[PDB]
Amino acid sequence: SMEQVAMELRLTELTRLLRSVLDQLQDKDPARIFAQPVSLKEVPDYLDHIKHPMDFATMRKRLEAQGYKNLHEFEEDFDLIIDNCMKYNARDTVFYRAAVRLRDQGGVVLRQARREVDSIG
Repeated sequence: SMEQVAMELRLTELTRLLRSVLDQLQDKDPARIFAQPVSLKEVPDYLDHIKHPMDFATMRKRLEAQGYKNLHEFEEDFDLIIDNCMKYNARDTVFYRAAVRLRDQGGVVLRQARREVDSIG
């Protein structure tokens, strides 16, 4: 049906925008602390602490399968990355401090993207 095609065109456009948003967000992580999942090999207890791990590559996998239906969903995953890090790691660490900076820098990008998604539909 043509209604379905048009829904699909709207999903695809959302995806193109969310990719741009992701690249922007990832540029606020020049160190690549958040680029890949935490290794269970190198932090074996991680899943006793963090119930829903998240990272940029995993977000990128989901994105290219158009698995984000809206910006809320993508914002949830982004917030997991930050929030997982600020729980697992202590306040005086390079990891925690990179989360804070990503949150603050990310908040700007996400402030405008919320307008571009409303405004463009």
